[PDB]
Amino acid sequence: SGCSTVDTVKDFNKDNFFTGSWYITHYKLGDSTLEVGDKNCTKFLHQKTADGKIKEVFSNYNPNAKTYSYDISFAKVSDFDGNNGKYTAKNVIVEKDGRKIDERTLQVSYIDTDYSKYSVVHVCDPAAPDYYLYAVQSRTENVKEDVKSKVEAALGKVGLKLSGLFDATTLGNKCQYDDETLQKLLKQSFPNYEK
Ligand SMILES: NCCc1c[nH]c2ccccc12
Repeated sequence: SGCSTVDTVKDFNKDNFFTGSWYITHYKLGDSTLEVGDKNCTKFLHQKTADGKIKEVFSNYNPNAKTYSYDISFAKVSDFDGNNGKYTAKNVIVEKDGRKIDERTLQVSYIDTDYSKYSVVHVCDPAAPDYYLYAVQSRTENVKEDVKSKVEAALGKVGLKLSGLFDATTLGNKCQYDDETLQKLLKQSFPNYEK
């Protein structure tokens, strides 16, 4: 039952983490074998402002269907678990123009990160525990060769191996990212969630 609890990064430096963008390079979604509809290229853009708001905008592109989906996580600094890389966010699935399609609560747990290259995350919805995500994330489109070992270890903690995830860098050539929508939605106002 429920979302798994996983150990997370101690002394999480929010300032150094929530800036710039991330590419999702590898991931396991749920228990069943992955269908092509859930094989995507995801890039996200995020920020922490002085008011203490954290905002994270995702572009998810499915090469098989050649379609995009977008979602946004909203959180506040006081939603974090002390000094650890663990927090709850309201995540809103939205149209390109920001119109709300659906919303959910996501418990986020950062297993590890070096801030400037890679992070390893577990994301889960308490209302839909069957939807859980283990993700490898990079500051570049591919994982830097010199941190592969660090990523492998992090996945070790949670009973996983890289070759055990879907490698999104296999989509590779067909991958694309809606950078302009990312930038636009990040700056756009959402008074219903930014409160
Ligand atoms: N965009 C919804 C799932 C997701 C992927 N990576 C994340 C990092 C933090 C929060 C959610 C996520």
